[PDB]
Amino acid sequence: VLLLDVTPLSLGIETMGGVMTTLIAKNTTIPTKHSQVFSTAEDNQSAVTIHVLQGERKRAADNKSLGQFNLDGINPAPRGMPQIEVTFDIDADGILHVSAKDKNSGKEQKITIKASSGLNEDEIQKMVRDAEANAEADRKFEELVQTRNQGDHLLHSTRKQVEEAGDKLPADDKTAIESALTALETALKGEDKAAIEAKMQELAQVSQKLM
Amino acid sequence: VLLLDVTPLSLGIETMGGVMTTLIAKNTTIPTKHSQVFSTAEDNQSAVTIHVLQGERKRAADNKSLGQFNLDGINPAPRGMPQIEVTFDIDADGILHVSAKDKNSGKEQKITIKASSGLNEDEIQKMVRDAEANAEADRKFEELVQTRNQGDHLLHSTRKQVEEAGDKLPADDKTAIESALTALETALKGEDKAAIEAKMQELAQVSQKLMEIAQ
Amino acid sequence: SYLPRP
Amino acid sequence: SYLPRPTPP
Repeated sequence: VLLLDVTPLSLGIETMGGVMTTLIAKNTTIPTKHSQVFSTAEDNQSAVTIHVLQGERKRAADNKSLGQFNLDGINPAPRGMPQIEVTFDIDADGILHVSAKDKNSGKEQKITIKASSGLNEDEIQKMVRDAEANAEADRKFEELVQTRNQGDHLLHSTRKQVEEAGDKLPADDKTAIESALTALETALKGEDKAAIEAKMQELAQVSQKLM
Repeated sequence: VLLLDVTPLSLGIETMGGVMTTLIAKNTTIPTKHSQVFSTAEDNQSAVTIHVLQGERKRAADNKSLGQFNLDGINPAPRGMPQIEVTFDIDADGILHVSAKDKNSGKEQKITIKASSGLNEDEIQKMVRDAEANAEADRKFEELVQTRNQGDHLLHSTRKQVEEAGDKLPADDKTAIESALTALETALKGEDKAAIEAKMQELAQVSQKLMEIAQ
Repeated sequence: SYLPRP
Repeated sequence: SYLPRPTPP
């Protein structure tokens, strides 16, 4: 064939830390359907937001918003336990259906996005150019967020350790840990990836007893 | 928009040495039209073949052939001087019109290639992946062709010069030039750039009296 | 991957 | 760029 319908830009959702995660790649032929399982970012999270985005940038905020919906009633459980299956389906007339379903509870929610939604031809071409012009920065951003997300998990894992051990932990070891937690928490708010890893390392080096 | 009607693969033509040269890039919205000027590969070439191709590979032979036609009546000229304008026009029905026009002679030829031609959806996905896996090889191929093309031109110009020098070239020089022409031909078939330049050199070293005669 | 936090 | 001639007989 010499012609066909494609979706012109990547389609996906916002994930923890303000990143766009792609479910359907740019220039995929339509109709098409793809699903991927996601989980909760923190312990005891009972509601998630599915924010639908179009574009090629790694910062969710730099892409085009197509709509959003919440899924709630998820049983509060450890981070990573819920299995939320997100499905993007674009039909032959370009209509996008997005659904999310929590596998444990069976709770599901969905939105329908009309074909005319999203960026026009001029904006598409500018999106592709701007993604390319910023590819190194967007990559650094994605690397930064994965480190912040590891760091924030380390902060929460470790805080639950301090409690769990409680009295068993020597006053000296608790104080050094608290103060390494504070430094990491500060580093996490910055945008220097090595600085965060260095503070995670400093924390590991006063946590041997807690470990 | 969440849907755009596009040509799914690059469209272009074959050019000297087995290269695809693109006229319309993959994922271009239809309808669309583009023109580019091409020329002859060899001195006094009187006709060109327009071999229309679909695909992402730099090696013409690994893309999908859509059709071909010839444009004749190119008047004598040194290679690279004729101006042959090729235009690709895809209408809103996906029908591809390709035309070639020789600006000096005014002669023109065209074909119409129907919308269903070319690679199906499965072969399209495979083509994109194949070009990605072969990106670096295809870069080396383009380098190899620029040297093959120089070698081809030297071979042709030397042959023409031997013919018009005829009698005034010593039989010693002719048999040496003959052997080195054959050697260059052999090299030109393989993919070693140094090999080809090396046989071009060996030819130039036996061609000094020819070069004198020709000049 | 993880969904945004609460 | 440059175009090939038609395939000879």
